[PDB]
Amino acid sequence: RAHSSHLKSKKGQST
Amino acid sequence: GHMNSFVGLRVVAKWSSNGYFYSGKITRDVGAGKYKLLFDDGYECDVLGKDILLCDPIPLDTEVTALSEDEYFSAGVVKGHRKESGELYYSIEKEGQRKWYKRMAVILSLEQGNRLREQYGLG
Repeated sequence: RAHSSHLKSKKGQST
Repeated sequence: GHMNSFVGLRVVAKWSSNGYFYSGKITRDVGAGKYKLLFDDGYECDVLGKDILLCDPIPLDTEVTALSEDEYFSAGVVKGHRKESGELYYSIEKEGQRKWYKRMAVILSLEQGNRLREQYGLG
């Protein structure tokens, strides 16, 4: 296991 | 140890699919100017020297993306520095508040990172 997706700028992640 | 040719250095690098410049550690010179980068979030892809910034402690007054490591995304400006747990931190003034984020949470959107690629670019 690891932490979450962080940011992957290839798509939006709608904060 | 003190210095080595690329492999081992903490740097910032472009993630593929026209991504932002994320913090990472050079793992091996893949070849032809590609170096593989262990991004600080644990990910591993290859990146060309043109697209790696190796002398990039984020300057104060640089605009940056702040990234709560779970994913929350916003942008702001460096207006301070800290060292804690033997790791590097930045007071990002973000939404009119001074907020501590760490190197891998202080990333450079490609347009911002371009302003440093001209100097810190390996290639």
